[PDB]
Amino acid sequence: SMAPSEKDIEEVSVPGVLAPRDDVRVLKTRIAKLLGTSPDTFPGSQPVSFSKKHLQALKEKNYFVCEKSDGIRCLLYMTEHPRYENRPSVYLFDRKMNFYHVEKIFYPVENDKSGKKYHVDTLLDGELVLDIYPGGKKQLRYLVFDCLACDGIVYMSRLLDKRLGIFAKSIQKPLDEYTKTHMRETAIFPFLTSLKKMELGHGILKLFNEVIPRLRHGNDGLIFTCTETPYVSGTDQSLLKWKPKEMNTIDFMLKLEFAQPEEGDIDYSAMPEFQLGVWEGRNMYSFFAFMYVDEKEWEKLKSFNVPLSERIVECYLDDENRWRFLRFRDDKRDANHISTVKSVLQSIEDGVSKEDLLKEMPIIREAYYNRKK
Amino acid sequence: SPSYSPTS
Repeated sequence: SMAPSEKDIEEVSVPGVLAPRDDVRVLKTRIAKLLGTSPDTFPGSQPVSFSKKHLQALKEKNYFVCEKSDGIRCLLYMTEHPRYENRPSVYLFDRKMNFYHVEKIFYPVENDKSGKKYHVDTLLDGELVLDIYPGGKKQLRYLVFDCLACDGIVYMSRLLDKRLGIFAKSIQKPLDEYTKTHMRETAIFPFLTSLKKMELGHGILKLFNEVIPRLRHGNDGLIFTCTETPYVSGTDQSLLKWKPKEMNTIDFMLKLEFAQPEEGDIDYSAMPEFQLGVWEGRNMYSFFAFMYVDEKEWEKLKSFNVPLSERIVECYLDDENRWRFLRFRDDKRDANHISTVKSVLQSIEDGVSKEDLLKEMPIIREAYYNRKK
Repeated sequence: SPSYSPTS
């Protein structure tokens, strides 16, 4: 078969056009005025990597947990077009503050049967995912997991249940009503919008065994959201992302080195050394590790009949903490920078295994009920 | 005011 590559990955692409530069200045100004932040500062929250100390944290406070999807984290902003004050416009924007204008998308207002009324000053936190259906059909979906503002009112200072509560009633409910009767008009939407499937902090097992294997998109871990804390812009020490070791991948520069024998010539059919290199300076690479390859994989690699050396590969750590080939990355000019590699490995060193996480669940459950007393 | 709450 073909060599595993980035083309195997179902990659969600934002179904919109980049907003013009003059337009984003207005939006950033408009958003900052609404939230009370700095205009060029991303108002979204960022999670911290799940560490060992976070087992105790889950025992002390009420938590929700959801599936962390393979997709794009972006904020959805319902507003009016910066150039056309009478035109309802929806924007998606990521942590790099890149605004995408999405057309033909529409969020109904409750009890308005005219269909002319629309929401403004509404800001959601969610994930853009690509659901795969049989027959090679694709469906873009936006999974809402938090609400920063709804109809001019800032909910950041409220708790999670209230934030998600206002979204469900004011936005999700009318859209559901609308979709039931306007199915034709719904199918033109660039994407569908829904509240994310959530569980109580101790319902981890249910996620692993029932929810995650039934999703129509990919998964790369869990998100733990505290229900006792306000929404925090930037790094939130109470928002935890967990991820198995096998999903903490690194891009390396692969380089093959063949044993130069003293007698005769080189046997190229024999397994060489697989050197993994880290990118530092300009075109300056440094040795970092050897990729472990067994005989069966080496034959498989040769059977690909593609160049192996001098290209970017994504690798993962196995149970023996050996770096293993995952796929080629043709979409990368260079391997990860040493600073990036260090960060990933730190998340692994302070990591918690899936077994330890599960075996700590019942204690987390009983403490949750001792608080409900 | 509305509130979100799953189980279990």
